[PDB]
Amino acid sequence: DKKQALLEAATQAIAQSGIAASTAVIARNAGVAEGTLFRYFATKDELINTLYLHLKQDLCQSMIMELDRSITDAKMMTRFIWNSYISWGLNHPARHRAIRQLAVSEKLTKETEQRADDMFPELRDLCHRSVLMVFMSDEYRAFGDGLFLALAETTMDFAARDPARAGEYIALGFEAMWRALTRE
Amino acid sequence: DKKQALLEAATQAIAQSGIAASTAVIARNAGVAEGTLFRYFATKDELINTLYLHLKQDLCQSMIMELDRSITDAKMMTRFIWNSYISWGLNHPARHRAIRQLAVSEKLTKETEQRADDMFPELRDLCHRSVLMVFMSDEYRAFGDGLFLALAETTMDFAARDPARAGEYIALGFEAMWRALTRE
Ligand SMILES: COc1ccc2cc3[n+](cc2c1OC)CCc1cc2c(cc1-3)OCO2
Ligand SMILES: COc1ccc2cc3[n+](cc2c1OC)CCc1cc2c(cc1-3)OCO2
Repeated sequence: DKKQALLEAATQAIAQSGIAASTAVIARNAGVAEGTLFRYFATKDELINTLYLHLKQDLCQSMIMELDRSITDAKMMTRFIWNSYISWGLNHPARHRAIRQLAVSEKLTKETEQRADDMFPELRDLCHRSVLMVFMSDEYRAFGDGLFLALAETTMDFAARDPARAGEYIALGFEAMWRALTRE
Repeated sequence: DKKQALLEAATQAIAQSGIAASTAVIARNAGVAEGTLFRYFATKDELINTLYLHLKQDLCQSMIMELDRSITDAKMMTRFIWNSYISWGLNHPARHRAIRQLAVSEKLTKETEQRADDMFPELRDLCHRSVLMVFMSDEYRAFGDGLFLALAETTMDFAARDPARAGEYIALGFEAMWRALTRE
């Protein structure tokens, strides 16, 4: 049961300090010895990769469970998914900060990236139809993700601070993201 | 001197933490007692607002010296301002970090903001022409700044980590920002 405590602790630490977060802090907060952290995860980077797959799985599971097959318009379907990402981040502030920091950390392996894209094949294919070509490229994909996550985190933040207008920020946010990242 | 020094530390501290940077840590990092801090600054708040004009000055002062003055195309001029914001951010990481948190802090007085519109009358009139009218409203102005900043900061992160492509990043950042916030 310690693995899960380590994951949850590293989720909290990274959400607060990014990938600079200390393994000693993560281990202690999970109620285990740093030496024990390292027996579950031979390297810090190994912890980073597993954590990312774990969080990505969670987020994906949540978007799949809200996915309405009746929606048939492509942009409308992209909006309902943005909404899900957003309410997911609203329900789990730490998980989203962590995921945002992990996703753009350059410490994710090729196989990790692959194994993550192949979790929700149809959601992956959807996004990829609308996304600007350069944001699909091996050189700039990582940056397109970065742009998407900065936009969703700001939307999350404004929604959380002033909930009376949450749905307005989420909607304005989606419309900003859609013009920024998608093709004509 | 301890007045400016109490602003250096302030910048660092807010760069590390956030608007909640301990007014107590800011003190020793000036070589003074905490009560000395509150002597220069009525409250924590006034310190926030005062530092914000301070960092805004330095940013805008860097941003004014690069102004060509004779450019017509609104997008083109925005592009130089954006280019300037990023350089200043890459050159002064701590400062950008503090200005960034203060801008969305919600603690800046309206008076403080009107002081900012008075520092760079070339941007206020520029936004008054290109920016979606929703993001100029009073309810959504701060959101629209929050989205510009997130997008600028992401472009900066990627530019700093990958200098070989800093120019592509900056260029992709500006165009995503411009589609997100401006008229069609
Ligand atoms: C959790 O990480 C995520 C999660 C969600 C993501 C969703 C998107 N991107 C990265 C992902 C990001 O990458 C890390 C990149 C570009 C993009 C364009 C889009 C879109 C969604 C996305 O909808 C319409 O156009
Ligand atoms: C803090 O200082 C800065 C730095 C520069 C800024 C430039 C802009 N904004 C905030 C400022 C930010 O603070 C809000 C907000 C919105 C905006 C829309 C735009 C734009 C520029 C800006 O060009 C086209 O559409």
